Amino acid sequence: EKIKPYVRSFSKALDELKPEIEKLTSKSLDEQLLLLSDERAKLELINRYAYVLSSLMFANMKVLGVKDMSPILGELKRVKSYMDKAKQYDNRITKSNEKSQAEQEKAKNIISN
Amino acid sequence: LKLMKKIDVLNTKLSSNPLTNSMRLEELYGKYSRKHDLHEDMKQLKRKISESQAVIQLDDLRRRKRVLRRLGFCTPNDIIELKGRVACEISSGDELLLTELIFNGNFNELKPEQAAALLSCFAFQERCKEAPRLKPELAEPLKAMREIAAKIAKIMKDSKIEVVEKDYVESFRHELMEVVYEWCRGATFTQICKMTDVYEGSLIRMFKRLEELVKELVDVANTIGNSSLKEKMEAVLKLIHRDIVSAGSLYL
Amino acid sequence: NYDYTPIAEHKRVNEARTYPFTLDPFQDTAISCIDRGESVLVSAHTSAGKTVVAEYAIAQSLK
Amino acid sequence: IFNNAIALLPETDRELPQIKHILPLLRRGIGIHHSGLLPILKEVIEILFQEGFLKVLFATETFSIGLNMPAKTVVFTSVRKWDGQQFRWVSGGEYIQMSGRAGRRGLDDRGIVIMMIDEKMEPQVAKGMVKGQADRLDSAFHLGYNMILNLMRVEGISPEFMLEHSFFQFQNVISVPVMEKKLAELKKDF
Amino acid sequence: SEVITITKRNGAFQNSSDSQIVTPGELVTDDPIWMRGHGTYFLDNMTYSSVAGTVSRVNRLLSVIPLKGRYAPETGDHVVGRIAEVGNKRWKVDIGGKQHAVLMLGSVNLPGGILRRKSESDELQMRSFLKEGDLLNAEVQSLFQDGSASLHTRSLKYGKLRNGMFCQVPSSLIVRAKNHTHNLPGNITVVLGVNGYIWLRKTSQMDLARDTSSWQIYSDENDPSISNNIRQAICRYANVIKALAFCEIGITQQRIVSAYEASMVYSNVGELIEKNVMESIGSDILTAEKMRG
Amino acid sequence: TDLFDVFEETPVEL
Amino acid sequence: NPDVLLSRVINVVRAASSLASQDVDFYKNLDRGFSKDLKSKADKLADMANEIILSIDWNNFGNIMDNLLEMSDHSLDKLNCAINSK
Amino acid sequence: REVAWVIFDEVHYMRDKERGVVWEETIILLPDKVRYVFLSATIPNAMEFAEWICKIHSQPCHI
Repeated sequence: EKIKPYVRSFSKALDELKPEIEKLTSKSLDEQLLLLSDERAKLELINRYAYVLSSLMFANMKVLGVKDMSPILGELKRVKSYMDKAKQYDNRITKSNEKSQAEQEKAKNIISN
Repeated sequence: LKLMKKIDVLNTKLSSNPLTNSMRLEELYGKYSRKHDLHEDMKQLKRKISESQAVIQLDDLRRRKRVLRRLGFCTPNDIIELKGRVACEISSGDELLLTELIFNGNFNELKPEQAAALLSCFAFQERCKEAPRLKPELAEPLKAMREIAAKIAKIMKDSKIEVVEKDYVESFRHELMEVVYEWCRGATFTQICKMTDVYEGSLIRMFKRLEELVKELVDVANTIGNSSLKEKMEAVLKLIHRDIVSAGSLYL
Repeated sequence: NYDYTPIAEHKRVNEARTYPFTLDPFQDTAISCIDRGESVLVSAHTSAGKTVVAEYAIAQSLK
Repeated sequence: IFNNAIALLPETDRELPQIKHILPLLRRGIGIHHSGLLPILKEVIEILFQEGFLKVLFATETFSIGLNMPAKTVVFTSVRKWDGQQFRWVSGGEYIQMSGRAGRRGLDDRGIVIMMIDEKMEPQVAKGMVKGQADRLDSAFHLGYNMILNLMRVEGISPEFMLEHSFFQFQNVISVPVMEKKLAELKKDF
Repeated sequence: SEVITITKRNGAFQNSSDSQIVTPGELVTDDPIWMRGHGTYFLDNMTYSSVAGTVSRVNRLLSVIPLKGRYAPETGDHVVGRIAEVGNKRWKVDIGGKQHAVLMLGSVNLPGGILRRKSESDELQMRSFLKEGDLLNAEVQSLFQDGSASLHTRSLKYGKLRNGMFCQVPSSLIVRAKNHTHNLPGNITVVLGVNGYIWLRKTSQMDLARDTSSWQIYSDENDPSISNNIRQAICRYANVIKALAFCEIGITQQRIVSAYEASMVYSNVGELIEKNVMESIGSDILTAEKMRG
Repeated sequence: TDLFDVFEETPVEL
Repeated sequence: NPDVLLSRVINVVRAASSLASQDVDFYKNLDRGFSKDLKSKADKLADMANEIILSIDWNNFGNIMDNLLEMSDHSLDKLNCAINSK
Repeated sequence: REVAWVIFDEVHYMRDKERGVVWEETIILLPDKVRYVFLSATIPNAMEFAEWICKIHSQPCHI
């Protein structure tokens, strides 16, 4: 009775995500990188594969019902920390290009001035 | 109130079950339990034995597999790069550092008297009295190599390799550099004896160590083509291998 | 499964190095292991004469 | 004969200060042993020790290992000794290695063992020092990166292969078949 | 159903990832901080390339890797030598590289092993164990002052070849891995040299020993029992090598297996020589490279 | 709404 | 695509967060078949986690997360030389 | 390639926490045809060494 909605509901979410997994691991961790050239295009693919797996191993560990969840939780803020870094790096790439194009527009106006 | 409902099945279902205690099921429980304990404790032991299997050193090694890949000395397919090919003829010092120094190329504007003091930063281990802060054209390259190994040991700290980065630096000893700087200038053995407490054979015990270094340094530019280096390398070797360094023994 | 015969029985056919004085029983036991051709640890003190066992295998290598 | 030892040096090197100082002690039938001397100094002493001109040797742990230079009398001035961590009561086979250096085989009648002490030591410790024990020999295997290089550089074997036959896990070897036997028992009683 | 490819083209002599691509005579830079290695010459600042190749900047080391040249010998490599000559107690033997390797007299596995020790009569029998043109497995030891290197056979696994056939390729397409002896279904074995030399033979027990008498290490004998089903299976692996070589393909052991099963369209083994069909099977694998990994 | 906060919420519990 | 499939991951993350929130042992008492269905829904998890085991192919798990994050690090250091030197 | 006998003296330096790695590994890197000698100071646990060696180079070893 009480378990009867949630267990079929969550399994349907597994059923929902189950084709998404197979399209995610369609081509290999080498292949899906080796088809790509930009390391920025290589970047989050490493993360996102780990990003799901982190939640995946946090999910299945609940099914054993083990009272500990720390040594995957200890891995959790790690994966955040590396996701924290290159975004702030990629923020700085903007300011490299954001202001250099204003340098482009300014010096043309100087001869115009 | 809803918490007690877990027992409110056991209030029902335990009494409901056929032979709850009929057919000596209480005793047959311990009959099952004496089987069930044996069910527990073998594999409990057998986990221990399976835990007692493997090479326990792999966890060190698997960390070191990180290191060279982080250093680019090999591929992730472990295929050794020319970087890692360098120290194949290096055993006489920190091979982890000596590749990077030459790959940081800082000896291009070091003279044979200058870089030799940097090689005194390797060929000797035991601490002693403080040398003074020397002439900075030694010390700034000494400051330069110190900058290199930290980032190295940084990633070693990132490697889960339990090495104190600070203590990793004072693994390098920098004090005889002056005496090394002057034996390069043709100084007397008599005169340089005054500049330390460290006993005279122990000097030679790093001097004849230092030749083994510089000779293995000659190997490197052959493997790279730094023709300036090979000019500079044996230029050092001329300026150390001499008078008292020519010691031989009596039994032979 | 190795084919074993006792080394205490091993009649050494030849002194591949001969020696002037009376050798010791373990040294006697030592050189047979060299002569029969199997490796051996002997662990003694330095004054005992472990030297002498090393003297023997040179010539058996050299001959 | 001593000057013939100094004959293989330059004449500028024939006046070096430390050797000027030690030579009258060396003239006095007296020698000192430690590393800090010159190697040319290290060899000439032991000769004259082996030729008995120098009745006295002031020595450290190299000459304990440095054999073929026998003694008659061994003096233990410091009972304890620093082991990298502690000025400790010296263990057994240390002292046993540090024993036998006295007593020439065909010549000396006995071996003379004399230890100067400066504490009323516990009885089993002087036992555990002198009535000593042969010390246990176990692998101090660790890793080093130049080893890690060349096993990749040489193709035919692996660094893992080194660990499969490293004595450092022989600890993990020995007691387990007993526990297998216990498991072969426990798999039956079950 | 043919004999020869005769296709005609008359009236012409001929039918007619970013990095620095530099030429000889060309300046790279004049930052003095860079170090100057291979492919590089200079005058005190002026960094000058000497070949058609690529700028390699390693962290302060600048050097020029060419694209064209002979095989570069390096130590510890697993290659195949063809016996050029015999010297005093020396041998000369082609690598395919710039020069011959050398091979000491006692550098080889003796029949009976080390119990056979040294002898001066062995130089009276140099031609006994070895003679010209023969093929073997060799282990690159170390070099000379120039860049010429030497060999040896420190295993049972290294030694004189038999039981099959040689082929050769450019040295470029052979990829590096931690392993080089490979065993393929069909009971046969490739011995990929690094230098561009390729020997096939039937899988031995010693080959089988890798994955679970000694007096025959200079023989010209084979196993007498060689089926044609062995022999014809050799040729199918033989042409697909040249297929990838004509198609400029890095050799994967699996790609060969992928080449072999894709070749199962054609039972007529003589049809494995076609410029198009090799390219077609070459086109197959590259498309098949866009699925797995 | 940082994307690790879904690890942090308490669920809908009966 | 990140924003699609991770939103579906987030969808199942919350559903994974929705899973053991209820008391689950009570119907494991009331039948094995609840638990066995929960075992069978874990057999999805025994398959769906294995998909990235397959991408590679607990103490097993402690290994590869290093080797995952191994390859994260050599990006930014190359990105350091790709950008800060630039 | 012409060596069949090795005289290992000072075998107990395998417990050197500094250098004992070298003695251990070099013996692991031996071809198994070769005969060996082992000389060192008296240890109580000598057989463990022989018990280690006799497998890993697959020939008998006396003590």
